[PDB]
Amino acid sequence: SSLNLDDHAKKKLIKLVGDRYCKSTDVLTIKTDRCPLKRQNYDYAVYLLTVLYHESWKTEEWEKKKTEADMEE
Amino acid sequence: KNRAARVRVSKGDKPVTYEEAHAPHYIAHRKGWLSLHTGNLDGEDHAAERTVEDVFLRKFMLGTFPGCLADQLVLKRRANQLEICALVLRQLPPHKFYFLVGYSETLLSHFYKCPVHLHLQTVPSKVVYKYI
Amino acid sequence: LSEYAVRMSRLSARLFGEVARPTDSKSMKVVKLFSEQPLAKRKETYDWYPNHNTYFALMGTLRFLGLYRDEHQDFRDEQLRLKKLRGKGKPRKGEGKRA
Amino acid sequence: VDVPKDMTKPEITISDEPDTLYKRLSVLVKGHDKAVLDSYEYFAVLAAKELGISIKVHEPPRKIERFTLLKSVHIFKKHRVQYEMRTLYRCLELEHLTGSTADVYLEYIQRNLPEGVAMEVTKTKLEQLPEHIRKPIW
Amino acid sequence: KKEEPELSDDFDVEQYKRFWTKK
Amino acid sequence: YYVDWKMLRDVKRRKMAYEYADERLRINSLRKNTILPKDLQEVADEEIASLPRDSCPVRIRNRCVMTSRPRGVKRRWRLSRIVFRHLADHGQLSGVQRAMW
Ligand SMILES: [Mg+2]
Ligand SMILES: [Mg+2]
Ligand SMILES: [Mg+2]
Repeated sequence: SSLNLDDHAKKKLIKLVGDRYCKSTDVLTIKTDRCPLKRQNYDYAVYLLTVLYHESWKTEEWEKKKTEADMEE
Repeated sequence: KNRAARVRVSKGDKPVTYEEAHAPHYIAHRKGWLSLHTGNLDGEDHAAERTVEDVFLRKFMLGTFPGCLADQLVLKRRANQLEICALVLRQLPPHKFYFLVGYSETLLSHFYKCPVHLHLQTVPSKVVYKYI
Repeated sequence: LSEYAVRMSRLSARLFGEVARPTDSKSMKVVKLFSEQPLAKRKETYDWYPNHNTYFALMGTLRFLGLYRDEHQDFRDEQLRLKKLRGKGKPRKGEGKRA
Repeated sequence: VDVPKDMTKPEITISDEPDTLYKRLSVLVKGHDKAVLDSYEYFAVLAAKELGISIKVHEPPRKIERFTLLKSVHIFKKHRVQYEMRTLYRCLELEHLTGSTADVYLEYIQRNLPEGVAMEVTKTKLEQLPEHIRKPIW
Repeated sequence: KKEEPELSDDFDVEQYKRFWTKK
Repeated sequence: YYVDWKMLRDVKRRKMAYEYADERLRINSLRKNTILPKDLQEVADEEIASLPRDSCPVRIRNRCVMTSRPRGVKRRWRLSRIVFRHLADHGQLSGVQRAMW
């Protein structure tokens, strides 16, 4: 709720991140373990957050092929 | 009949210290553990390395101080430092005690790659808890 | 399962770093082989045994230097001396049954 | 009467880097004996109150590990001797703790840790949005 | 029988090279 | 000296496995994947079997580090069941007590 997601961008982000988003508390949890160090994981964790936001705003051409059974509402 | 770490009754002429006078089922009831470390906790690793190091000290301290050792050692591990508490009889001259203290501290520290503390308490004879 | 869901499943996999193209159940093991540490290289495996050679040799040298006194080794030497006195010792090489 | 006059010489260089703010700091001490943890909690609470931290202390439920071994060294499999390892827990939560105050409190706590216990710290550091997210980029 | 290995998928890793370096 | 000849053999076996651990992993990756051609996988099987016998993870045997008992060994302490009781009954292991409930 503290970000600048649009109506379309927010819906795509939920469909993109999967189960990491809680629908009740509206909190997004990202857990990273691959980097050996905590500083590398911290830099990787923030990298995921920024790339997931810059991608939810790219309305690609194939996105118009939405099915009526895939609508959340 | 159970025989684990017990001293059998033989008239009333054999002295027994506090540690040896209690059966093993009394652990955590009347007597504590001779060694304390993190390895045997719930979600902690590195428990086998501590055990083998503990056994070596039981054999090194017993051999470094022949005859003058009173009873079992007490090993405490805090941070990365190792504290060894011992009870030693009044057998060797104080010059030899400080030699062995200096020898033990340096040798173990360069062997386990960790600082070692060696604290000694001197008693005139073995402490008797029952019989005698 | 629709074409829209396929793109989203692949697009999410691309960002988080998983495999994008479809992969067989058996073909995912090669990912697991490199993802985890092999069994032969775990510290629990190759460092399982304490180095008894250093433990035995060190206390052997300290015994001869008078800094460590081992009762058990003294027991063997004392009994070994008695066997020699009684006339029953270990013969040299090539002396067992060839004579 | 004779005392060493002014035997204190620490330095605290105040740099220009902004300090790190921790939303909440959690300390979970685990040990085998309750009495040590009971005394350790009192030491931690007393030190925390003096520094002005407003901490809360709660006791998580304990868990017990059990396993069974054979009794004799040959046959006799109908007689067993069991053993048990008990790990008792204690959690101390810290709220609204700055980075500078966090460093001294933890190191003072860690150095006085008894030999029979260990602890885990869960620090919830808070910070603003990343530059890319904050600065408008489509 | 079927064959369609060239799925119409588009994604460039180099697009996000900027955020990759620094915030 | 290790406590027994069997223990000495295990040390050699573990040492050999460590040297060829990475080389085996690379070759074994080809075999366990079905996307490579079957001709290449058959050649890989020849090479992986040409490695020395002792360099096999399955041949590693878990014994006790004190008495080298081939079985009855707890994996956590790497000790035989008899030795574990000997140390635990004297109170020489922290946090280990006789179970009563
Ligand atoms: Mg033998
Ligand atoms: Mg097969
Ligand atoms: Mg096997």
